[PDB]
Amino acid sequence: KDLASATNYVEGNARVTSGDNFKHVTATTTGTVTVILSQALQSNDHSLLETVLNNRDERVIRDTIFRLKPALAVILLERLAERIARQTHRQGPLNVWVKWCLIIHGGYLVSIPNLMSTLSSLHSTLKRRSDLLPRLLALDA
Amino acid sequence: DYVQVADGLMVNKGNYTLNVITKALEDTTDTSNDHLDNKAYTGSDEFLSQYKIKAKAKVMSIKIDTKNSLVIAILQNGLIEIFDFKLTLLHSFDISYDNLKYAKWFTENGTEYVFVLCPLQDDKVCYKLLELTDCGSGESSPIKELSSTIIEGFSFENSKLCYQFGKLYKLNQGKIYIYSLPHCQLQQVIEFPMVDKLSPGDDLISFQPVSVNRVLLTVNNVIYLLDLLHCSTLSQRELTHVVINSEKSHNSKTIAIGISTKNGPNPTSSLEIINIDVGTNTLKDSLGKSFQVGNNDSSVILKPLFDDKDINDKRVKCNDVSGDSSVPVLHCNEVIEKLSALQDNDITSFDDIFFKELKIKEEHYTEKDRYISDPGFLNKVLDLIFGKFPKTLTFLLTHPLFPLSRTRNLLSLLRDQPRLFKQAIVTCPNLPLNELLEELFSIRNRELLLDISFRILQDFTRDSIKQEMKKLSKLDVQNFIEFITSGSTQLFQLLSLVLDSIGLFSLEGALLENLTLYIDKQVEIAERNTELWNLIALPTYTMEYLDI
Amino acid sequence: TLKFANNSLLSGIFLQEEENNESIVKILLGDITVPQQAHLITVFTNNGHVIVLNYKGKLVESPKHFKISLADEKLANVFHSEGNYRILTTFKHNSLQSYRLYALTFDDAKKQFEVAHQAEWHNVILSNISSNGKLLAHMCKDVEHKSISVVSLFDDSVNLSFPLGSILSSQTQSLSYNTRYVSSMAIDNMGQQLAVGFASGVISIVSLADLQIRLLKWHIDSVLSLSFSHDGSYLLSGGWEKVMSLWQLETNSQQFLPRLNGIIIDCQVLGPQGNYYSLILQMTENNSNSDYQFLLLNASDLTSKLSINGPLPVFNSTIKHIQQPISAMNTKNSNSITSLNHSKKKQSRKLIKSRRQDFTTNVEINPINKNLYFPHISAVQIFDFYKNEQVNYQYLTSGVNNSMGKVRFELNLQDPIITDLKFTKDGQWMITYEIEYPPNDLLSSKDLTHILKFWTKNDNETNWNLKTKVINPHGISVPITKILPSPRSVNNSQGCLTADNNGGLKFWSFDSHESNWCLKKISLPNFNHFSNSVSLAWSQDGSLIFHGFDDKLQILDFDTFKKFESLENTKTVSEFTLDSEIQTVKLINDTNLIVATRTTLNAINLLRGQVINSFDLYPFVNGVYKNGHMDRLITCDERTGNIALVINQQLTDVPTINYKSRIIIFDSDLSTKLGNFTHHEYISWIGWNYDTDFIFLDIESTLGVVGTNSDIFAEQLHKLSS
Amino acid sequence: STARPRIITSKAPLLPQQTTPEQRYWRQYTSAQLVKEHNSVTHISFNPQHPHDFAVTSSTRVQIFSSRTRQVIKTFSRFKDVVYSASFRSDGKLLCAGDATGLVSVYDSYNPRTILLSINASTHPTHVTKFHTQDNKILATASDDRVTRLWDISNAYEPQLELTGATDYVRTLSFIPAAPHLVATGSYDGLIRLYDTRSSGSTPIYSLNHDQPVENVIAVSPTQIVSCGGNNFKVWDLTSNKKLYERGNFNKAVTCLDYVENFDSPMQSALIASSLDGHVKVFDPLDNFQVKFGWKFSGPVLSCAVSPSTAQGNRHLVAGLSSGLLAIRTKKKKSNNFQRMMRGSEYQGDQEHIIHNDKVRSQRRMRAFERNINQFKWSEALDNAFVPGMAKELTLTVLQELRKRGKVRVALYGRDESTLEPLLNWCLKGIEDVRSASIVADWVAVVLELYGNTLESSPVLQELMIDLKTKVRHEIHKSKEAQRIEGMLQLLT
RNA sequence: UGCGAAAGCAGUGAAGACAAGUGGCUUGUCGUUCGUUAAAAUGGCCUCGUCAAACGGUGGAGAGAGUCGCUAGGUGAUCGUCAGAUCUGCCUAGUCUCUAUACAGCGUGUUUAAUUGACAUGGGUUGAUGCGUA
Repeated sequence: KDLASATNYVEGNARVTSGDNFKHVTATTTGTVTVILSQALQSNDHSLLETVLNNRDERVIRDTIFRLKPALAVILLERLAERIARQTHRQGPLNVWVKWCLIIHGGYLVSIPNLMSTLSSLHSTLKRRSDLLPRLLALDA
Repeated sequence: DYVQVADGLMVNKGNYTLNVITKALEDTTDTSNDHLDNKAYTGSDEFLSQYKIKAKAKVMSIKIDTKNSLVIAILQNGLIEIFDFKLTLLHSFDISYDNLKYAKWFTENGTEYVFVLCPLQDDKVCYKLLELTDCGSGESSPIKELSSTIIEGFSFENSKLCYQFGKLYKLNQGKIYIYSLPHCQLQQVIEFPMVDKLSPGDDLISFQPVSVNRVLLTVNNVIYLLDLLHCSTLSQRELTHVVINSEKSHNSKTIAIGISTKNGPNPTSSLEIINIDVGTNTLKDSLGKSFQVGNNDSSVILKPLFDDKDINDKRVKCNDVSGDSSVPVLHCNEVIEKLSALQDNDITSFDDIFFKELKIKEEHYTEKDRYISDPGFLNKVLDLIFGKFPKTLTFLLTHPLFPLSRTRNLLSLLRDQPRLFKQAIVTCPNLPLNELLEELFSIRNRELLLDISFRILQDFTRDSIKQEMKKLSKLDVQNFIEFITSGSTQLFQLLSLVLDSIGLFSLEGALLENLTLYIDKQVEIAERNTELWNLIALPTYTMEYLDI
Repeated sequence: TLKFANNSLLSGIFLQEEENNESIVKILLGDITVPQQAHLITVFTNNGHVIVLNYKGKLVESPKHFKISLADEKLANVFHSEGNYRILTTFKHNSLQSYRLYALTFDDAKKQFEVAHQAEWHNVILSNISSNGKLLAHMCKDVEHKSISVVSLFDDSVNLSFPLGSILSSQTQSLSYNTRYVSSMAIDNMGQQLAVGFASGVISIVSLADLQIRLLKWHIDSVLSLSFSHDGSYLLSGGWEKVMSLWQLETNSQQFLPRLNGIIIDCQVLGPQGNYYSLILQMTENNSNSDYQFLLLNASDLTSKLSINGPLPVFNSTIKHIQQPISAMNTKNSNSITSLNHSKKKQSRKLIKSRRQDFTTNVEINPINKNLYFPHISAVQIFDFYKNEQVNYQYLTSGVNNSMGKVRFELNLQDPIITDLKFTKDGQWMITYEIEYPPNDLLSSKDLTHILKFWTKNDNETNWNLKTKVINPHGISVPITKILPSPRSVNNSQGCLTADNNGGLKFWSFDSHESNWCLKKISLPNFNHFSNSVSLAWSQDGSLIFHGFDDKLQILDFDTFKKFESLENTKTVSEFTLDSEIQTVKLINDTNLIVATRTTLNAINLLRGQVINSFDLYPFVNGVYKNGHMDRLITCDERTGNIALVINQQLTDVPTINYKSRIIIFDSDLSTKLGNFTHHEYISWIGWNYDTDFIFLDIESTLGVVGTNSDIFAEQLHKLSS
Repeated sequence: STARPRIITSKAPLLPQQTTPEQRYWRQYTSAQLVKEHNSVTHISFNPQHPHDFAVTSSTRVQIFSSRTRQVIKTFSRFKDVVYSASFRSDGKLLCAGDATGLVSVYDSYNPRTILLSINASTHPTHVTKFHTQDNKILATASDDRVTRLWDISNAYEPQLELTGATDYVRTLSFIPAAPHLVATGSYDGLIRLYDTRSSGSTPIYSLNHDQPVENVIAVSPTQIVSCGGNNFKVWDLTSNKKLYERGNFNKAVTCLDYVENFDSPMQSALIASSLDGHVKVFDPLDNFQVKFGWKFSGPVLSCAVSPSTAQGNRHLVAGLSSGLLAIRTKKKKSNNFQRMMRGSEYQGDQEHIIHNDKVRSQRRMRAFERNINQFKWSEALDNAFVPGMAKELTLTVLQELRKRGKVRVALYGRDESTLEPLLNWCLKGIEDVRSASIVADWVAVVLELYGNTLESSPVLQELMIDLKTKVRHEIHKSKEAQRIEGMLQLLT
């Protein structure tokens, strides 16, 4: 090419991200599905993760998360943040599952030291889904 | 350049051992050791020894005495080994090493023949050096360095009789002319106020510094450029600086001549024969976080006045960018006279403090950037006005309009005037979060709440705010929320801060439902006002008329 | 190269701190002292000096220079042909100059060229000369309107005069003044056709035999440059779109050269057989300066043979009688057909009356090969100053910077502005931050986007491969008021520290396990106050950070990225509030650090946790710099001193246009002024190139430094083989 | 002059659970063939040398499938109980099969009719038989007699070593790949015992304490082995005698393991493991044995293998389930007078002094939107944007190039009711996603700003605007309640 | 224009000349001046080689087809007082199954990784009035 020819900008295969990925730093309740969820989260099981959360009865969700262990509740939040990051039409019945496990396991994930870092997928999911609010406020105005 | 200061033989071991370090003791027969216990037999003691080492196994140690040679001692099984003599004066400072590392017939007089670590091991006699008063062993490429008051300096390695360097270095009889922390240089600690680190590879001085305080016996530790030094007429032992992966905290080196501080670790509790208490608990020399603690070796602070770009044909200023004044001339003798002018007979008036300070700061009394000042002077004159006399109108209004108040701000809640406290909010550029919080939660339902919320939300970081407003009662936040419901924006986000700091569970029901009702009406009206802000052909047969 | 300041032989013509309007105005290849003998050129300057210079071999100890006697004129250009020589000059109500042609002779006494005064025209709007210098056309403006006249200046072969209402169309006298405003003209060598390119965009070839016009319409915006070929069969044309078109005038067929990275303001064919085309590109992206890239190219394959470019900085505002060129409309990258006199008057009053004499730039040095990177608008000019010629040019943002020539309404956009770029200390990464501006008249016209990018290259090549780009660093709609590379300890110099204007910091560094440049650490305070007086420093241990927000020079750790707090509280001063908004927190060695605010300049030791020395800055930087430009004003070394750099607007007997620069170096914490120097012109940037020197950039962009039978047969055979 | 720079596609910031190159490479193993065997598929091995066949052990028959057509080429039926193990020799020239009567029959591969020899091993079922990997004439057979055996296949009457010392049901062999004296056997009491064969052989030289009963043990490097049993596999340095990794990322017991090295893959080496629960998963032994991909089949996956490091053809992954069936996933790889006239076109200049090269390398073909933008047809660029099968980031990137480059109103001048419907019909779907919603916002803003009277006249787009308003209301409800969840996560700081 | 943050807070004339329309009047303009910190002349961007098949990294709303199989909804025609029927009502979204990751983009000249193969890159006559598979 010429020597007076200016070099054109090209992105190539460069990684684009945001300033919000902080990836570094006797029975009497219901017959629920929580052993399904715990042995889904011990493995990484998308098929029976989807069969344990296509159910959207809110009280079965509630006592499912209550009967769930605290040690894998955080990784439940991670899987939920990933999938509502991917499918935006899944934000309806699945932020139910995230507004409960924040509520139900209150002390465990306020004792965990970097909630923003270990749930930066959730940080980035909500910050992206909620930073564009004033634009569509102006739109529907 | 000091360090974290407090507390006022195998030398790399720890406790739980029987006897890892043996030393000669004053006013006894010869010697002893310490525990955390073994035998201390006769290794041909009872001489005029003062210094001690071992053969680096704790099984074949040596009682280095005035015999000109030594033997192997018995403190592990009892069984002795065989010996030999080379020199014949005093082996009282012998340093026995590992398997052919550094061992030579250095008795007292510069007659060291080369040898090795066995009973009859020997080699070619390198006694052609000077009778040096500072002869020592180092381990860079294992060597002996010898500097003399016959003035001389030399360096010869104990590997192949490898004499590498030799010159004349005229060091005096200083306090400690000992090798440094990494051993590349030799710190000669001079007696009274001085210590010079000289580069021990070419006989050249590298840093001749002064000393900070009094100190007698020092020891360079396992550090970069750091030693620990204790005083002669005191038990004061500080640390100075000019293993590097996980720092050496205790029992790396020991030489101490204070009040019997022998075997000096950080916890130097288990002394040789003393069995006394301990002291400081630091690590070794870290990277750069010891700098604000050890801000010593110069305590000569004074008042720096504002200098200039100095005048040489400085009448050619060429449209100076100032407003109207051309040169502010600093009269600091007049400012020191204004201190004595403020210390005068206006005990409740404003003619011998107020107009005096307004005349020594000549402006419109509500404006800064007419600066000719010093913060220490201003703190002193602020105390001379907060002494015998806050009724002043000019000086104590024109200088809490000053960015340098230096924590004289504690009674800004204790004084309660309308205008002086409103100015103390909106102007005083140091006003801590404790009293901001108390004036935030001592509501009489006024606008000083709004102006103090603006200050606490513009001046401090949210984590420092929230860990401090942990420390509040419940009824102050209850009358706060009842105020916000009954009788606003920074207040809204400060309600968010208060609610985040209040904790997670232990709240009440009707108060939360009250805030819920209020906050949902706030959301609906915020939606509609943001909506307001964002909210700002022919037919085939007609019939008209024409004019007549 | 023959430098003006390298000899007193012609630096006596100009060295002045104010009176430097003296300019070289013509270069001739022969010799005017003696004919027939050429390896040396005669430069005519605009006052009357005729300097015979040599460029073959070594420059002599004395030029052959003369100085012609004149009246009060100003030597517009010279004209040269067989034997004869003419010369053109300008005069003195309506503000228009007047031209006057003389002839030159030399024969009698060898200091004086006798002029002869052929012709005069008492008002001239526009002038042009044929490519051989055989005729010149001009405008005259006698009243109802203007008039165009062709004269031949070496013989009386052609002269004619006619009103341009007879040129112009009859449909255009109900149209705008863009459709009547001749912005360029040209003639052929025979005087048979004259090209008039207007400001609306069309060209009109009148035939000078009888005044019949042929219209050529391609330029959608104003026409700025025209020329005819030597035979008069081709017409070079150039305007605001950066497309050099050449018109085949038989069948009206254009050949285009479409992306010239500068608008064309002159084009002419050059060789005998027309093999080269010399062009001038005005490079209108930065409106802070008029910077011209000179370019010839050969007509064969239209490749740029020998493009010529200076250093290309972008100042904060316009400098000294710098006018962006004419166009059809007024925009931010041009000025209109009318608003030229208005905006030269307004910019003259902005220079005299206003307060902000702030003309500073940011420039970096690559620490590997010491070439300096001038960040242009959405681009970089990599320029190495050991031989003062540009390495290359690289667009760094996703604009329409090159993929479209910008014209009338779409000139009202601007590219992303490269506001920060910094090298990592190993020279292997280049960090760049630029602000994407949106276009107007739509919903998202209010919110800028902020883009931070990390680029790398191996040392051989000359362009930079992007590796990753974070958009919205520090969150949405927030700027980065200062970026900082790391010292070589924390990641082998592969770390960066970015500062908001809400006091927030972020630490971005390279990892290899995830092969990218990602985010490690964060400190986010959300105050409700904002201020762009943010500054930064880093300790060479990689241990403590010095975050100079407004009035708050905080000290942060690097273990947990928070405020420096020690449990023993041994006066561990983690805060130095100063008197005003700080703009420089420049650390010189690990011991102490030199701070500068808009009022004073302090030095503070940290192995002695208090202040040491002070100087005033209020009578020098009062508000005459933007809050954030003192770091590109003044700099330091890694070991041995720092450099203050102040500016005095020189005044008459009200301040005036001209400036002088007073630089002063102190060494080792503000002790002694060991260097006090004054240079003739406003200075914009100083920095420490990495071999214990400091380089500066002027306002006329000159880089400077402060530092420590046989031979008879042989000659006859080499002359016969020449 | 310059080449005109391309139109850049609009890449918005990346999202979690993106495609790593390792899972891209593994995910292109497709076309899963199923084969219904009769019984539970206990073992499966591959040919080593030209590694293009794999032997599958169903009950009482061993089927060599081929890796060009994935069907059975050869079959071994003449067993007398359930056949257990089937393995090819290191050269691929012969095949050993352990039986439930203790009769290790070795045939030659690619000829099922010549039983080369038949070892009458111990009376209990022999369960694992394989040849040495370094040697070629000793065969290790371990049985339900708690003793493994090294037979010499010349002397198949008495074993050349009889590795005793176990306490429960030896089921796995391996050999150490550099030292060929070292046999790492594994039994149902944890305890990966391993033997130097120069010594007595009744005593292992050291014992690696897996807790759970091991089901498989392979050797990865010359120095580290991987043993699986229970829910976890544990990797063991042999020299340091030390467990140094463990993964228990499965639900049920890990049945089997194998390992590939330096094959054509972004993952330099791979350990895949099969674990009784449907899942077979691949772990990367370079970045600390992290999982990178996994498959799920319709039963308990009982044995798995992949085609070896020098397969050089169709690359296979087979998993045989206990249900009785098998799943295979693959990745697949004029005249003499005229020529003598037109001869030299293949030359490229070896002996030639100078070589010139100015032929421009022909780039990618510009799409319709890009060439319309390059010719400055902006309304036509929009028309070409809103074709049916167009990629969503391509529609987004031409909306961004029209918005940034020029003027949306200029692109939107000559419209009417039928030529505005594609824009808003895309805006309905495009106001959902976050990558597109702001650009859809200011595009619809200017189109209502320019076409207000058609909202009066044309009723074909009135309900289009209504349904757009409904979708904006939906997504502003989600974009407020996500801010609520962000606040109640900020409270948990 | 000034100041500031990316929000915003303060503030916006006279002469001269010319033309047009009706010496005067009226408006508009200015390659004329003083002061204030102060949209348009049908007119748009070059060739140098295309095509096919791989390979390496980067992203993906996946590119598309199904199963009235689950889960949440949204809604319609006619009848019928409602209860409720017939369309085995329609659509959306999530799930379930699949396929050449089908999708998009950047490179493979030398790079951290990754490319080969066709072709006479002409001239001539149709090719648009020769087509129905709607």
